[PDB]
Amino acid sequence: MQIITAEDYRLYGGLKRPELESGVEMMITAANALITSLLGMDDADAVDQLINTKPTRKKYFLSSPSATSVTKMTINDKEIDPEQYKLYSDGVILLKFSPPEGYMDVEYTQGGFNPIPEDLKLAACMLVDHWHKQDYRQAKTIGGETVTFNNTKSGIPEHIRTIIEVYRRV
Amino acid sequence: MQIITAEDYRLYGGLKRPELESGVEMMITAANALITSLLGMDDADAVDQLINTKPTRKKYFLSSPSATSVTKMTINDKEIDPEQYKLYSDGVILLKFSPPEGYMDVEYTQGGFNPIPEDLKLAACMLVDHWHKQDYRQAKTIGGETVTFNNTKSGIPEHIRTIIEVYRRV
Amino acid sequence: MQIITAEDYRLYGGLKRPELESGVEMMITAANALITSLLGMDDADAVDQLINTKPTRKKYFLSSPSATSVTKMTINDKEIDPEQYKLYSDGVILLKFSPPEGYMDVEYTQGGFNPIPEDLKLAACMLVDHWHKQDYRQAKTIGGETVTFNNTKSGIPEHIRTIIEVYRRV
Amino acid sequence: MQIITAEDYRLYGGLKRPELESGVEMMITAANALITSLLGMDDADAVDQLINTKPTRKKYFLSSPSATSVTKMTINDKEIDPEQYKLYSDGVILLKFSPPEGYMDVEYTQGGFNPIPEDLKLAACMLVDHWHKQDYRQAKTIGGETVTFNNTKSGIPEHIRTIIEVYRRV
Amino acid sequence: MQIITAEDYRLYGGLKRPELESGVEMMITAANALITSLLGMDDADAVDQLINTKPTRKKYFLSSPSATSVTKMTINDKEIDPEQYKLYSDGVILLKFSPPEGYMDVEYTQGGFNPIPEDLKLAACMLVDHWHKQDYRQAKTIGGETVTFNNTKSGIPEHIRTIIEVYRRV
Amino acid sequence: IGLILETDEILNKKLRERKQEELQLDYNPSTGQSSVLILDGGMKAKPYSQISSFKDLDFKEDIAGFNKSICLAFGVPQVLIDGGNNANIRPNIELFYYMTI
Repeated sequence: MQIITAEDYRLYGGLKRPELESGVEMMITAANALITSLLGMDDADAVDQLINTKPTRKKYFLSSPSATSVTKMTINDKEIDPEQYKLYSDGVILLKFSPPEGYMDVEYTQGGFNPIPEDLKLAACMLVDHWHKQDYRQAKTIGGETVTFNNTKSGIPEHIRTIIEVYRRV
Repeated sequence: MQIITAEDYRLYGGLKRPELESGVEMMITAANALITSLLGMDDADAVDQLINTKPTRKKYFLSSPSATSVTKMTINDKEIDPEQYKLYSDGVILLKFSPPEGYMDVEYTQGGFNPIPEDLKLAACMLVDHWHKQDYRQAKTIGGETVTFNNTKSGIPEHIRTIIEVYRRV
Repeated sequence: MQIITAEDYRLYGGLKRPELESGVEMMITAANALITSLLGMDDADAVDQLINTKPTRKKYFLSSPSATSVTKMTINDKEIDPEQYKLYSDGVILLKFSPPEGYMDVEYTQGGFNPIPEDLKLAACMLVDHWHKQDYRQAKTIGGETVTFNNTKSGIPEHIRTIIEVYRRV
Repeated sequence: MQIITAEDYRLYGGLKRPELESGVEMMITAANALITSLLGMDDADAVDQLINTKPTRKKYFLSSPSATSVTKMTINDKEIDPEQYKLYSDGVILLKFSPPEGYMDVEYTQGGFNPIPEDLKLAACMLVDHWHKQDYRQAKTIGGETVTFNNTKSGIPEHIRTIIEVYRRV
Repeated sequence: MQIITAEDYRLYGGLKRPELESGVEMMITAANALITSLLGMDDADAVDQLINTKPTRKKYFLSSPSATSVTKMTINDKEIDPEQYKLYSDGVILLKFSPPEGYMDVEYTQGGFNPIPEDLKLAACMLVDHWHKQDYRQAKTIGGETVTFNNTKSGIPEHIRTIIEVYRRV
Repeated sequence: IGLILETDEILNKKLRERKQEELQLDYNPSTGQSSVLILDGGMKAKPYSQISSFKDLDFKEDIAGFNKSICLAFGVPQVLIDGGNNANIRPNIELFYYMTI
């Protein structure tokens, strides 16, 4: 998963140095991974999940709502066929039969966002700036000017966290 | 969804530089998406929804009150016809028959605002300014002047949040 | 709904520049819409409302107390006639018969204020000034002078909110 | 386990002194071990675990979810064979038979992360800087400049702790 | 309702400019309406009121204690005659017969204060000054002098509110 | 609900779910042995209460009333629905026969 790369940050910052320093490029590479992970996504392509099932229940929720297609499902290692269920958006499967009690094992491909939204791309740029300028402080007074920094929350600067929470899964 | 574009911000700011920097144009593109999302709208055209239904109940609420026309509805994969219901504003459907118990599946087109209200257009401009001037701080004292910033709420500056909440769905 | 236009603000401010900047004119256009909406009015002309009704109850309250005339009413899609009810101020309808149980559907024209009161017109001017001077701050000290701003409430400056609440519906 | 070595820190810092001082190299060697340990991993290759088991229960959780293969399992020193169980991701074993009551003893190889994620690599660099600059203080005012440090949590600087917690096991 | 007009303010202030600015004259026009409304009076001449009535009860209170004469009263649209009741000060009607249960509908003329008391006239002048000098602040320090303003209550400056409450109806 | 645990940190969702399933299977006496719980890093246990309880559904007399109404509309004594003692039972048959039928 890449939310930004060097050209995206270069556009945002307006940088005209011919190249980034290794600092910025490492911080970009870490920022991609961290924002990937705080959303609760992961970068796997095919996912395997094991679900407890009961005959009283026939809606089941897949572990990642971007799941795009189920590719095997089986109960007690008895396989069942694509006519016996329906797959709806946000990774909801509806069984058309009441299942035997026990464990269900399912394989699916999880896809992702497409295209990456511009607000995530901005929030990533602001995080890279946050580490790069070392703005993890409460105040500074170099020379005469002086600033006081945000009341950070979960250690994430508050002005970033709103954009994460607008997408933070679960 | 576009609440503003470059000309709207140019009018608000009174800018006479011949062009925006890539900073401002990216911030505009992110601001459209964020305000789109904090209202709880989405930019899909056709929506599919699955509703639990019971014979005791015959008012049902669509997931997005700007829904403009139902285009299919079915119960237990038994289709039913437009004489058997009535569709009212804010996405309220009233059934003219007491339904069989179980799942209802419905397709509808969700429309949106038209025209975009001027208060949202302003709030978007103020958000773009907020990121652009980097006013996510508690104070600054460059030179002699000095300012103290709003007591932000949900990390959204307080003077913006009123306009969102006047429209924030649910 | 227009509470103010450019001439009203020009009188209040005493402006003698030959024209407003696009900033002020956009802020006026947003201010009309926001104050329209915080009062809980809306700018629709004809309104349709669906009410749950019971034979024990024969006073019913219309959704907008400026409602000026009912133009259709029907119960269970059985129409009823203007002798069978009376319509009183603040949108109160009194039925002269005990209704069949179920849903009532009614159309009415909602009118509004006339003439717009001078206190709303002032409050709108003060809001336009509030955004225009950017007085959404806690303090400023440019040069030697210094000011501290109101303890704003619901994010609306406190000296404005009293005039809204004197009219805020419900 | 090595999350960083001297070249990784040299890239992050942009150092052009020909060598690190023994201070930095010791701090790197300690930082590897500490971040290894705060995640709750350990650097053992083969692990032995003893589990209480009951016939009512047939899912069992291995002590380290990166476990890659079970290599012996036995109950009451009666050995059982790889057809009698299934091993799923995150170190979940599912027994295909209801076990005799008592103690289960199992050997497995625990693997680890691969490749080490860039966010951990960054957090390690920031920790090395934290000790090296001696930023375990609340404030400093050398000369005219002045800074106030983070509100550290569990004694770990707050801007580091988010990246740990995104991976902190259990 | 006019508590003050331009000549009253001119006497209070001692103004010798030949005319008021439009600011002061608008503020006077708003001040009349606001003080009219905070007292809970209104400027209607004839008022219509609907009262729930029971045979156990024969004192009834009119909605505005300045009511000067009842001009129709009727029960269940059965009219009743001025011998059948007595009307006392503060808008108290005493029935000389125990009424049928149900709704009473009454028309009356509400009068007002006469003459307007001098304390209201003063409080209005102080409110006009309050808006005109923009004393809705907590402190100012222009030049060397400095002032701290009242601990306002309900957003009304405390030194005004006593005079309102001495008359605030209900 | 059996327990509520709470943090201001953000936690890796997959590991959090695994941890929930470990706690659930371990603590129940039927499944598992462990009973003490040690929380670290600042996870807080939140006290809660059952905000609406089955105890307040004391329907029992109301439905009994409705049964009596039905039983009364035909006019059959309750002793014939229960069976009682001899002194109850033998006269009640004559009551039912002579008055109703």
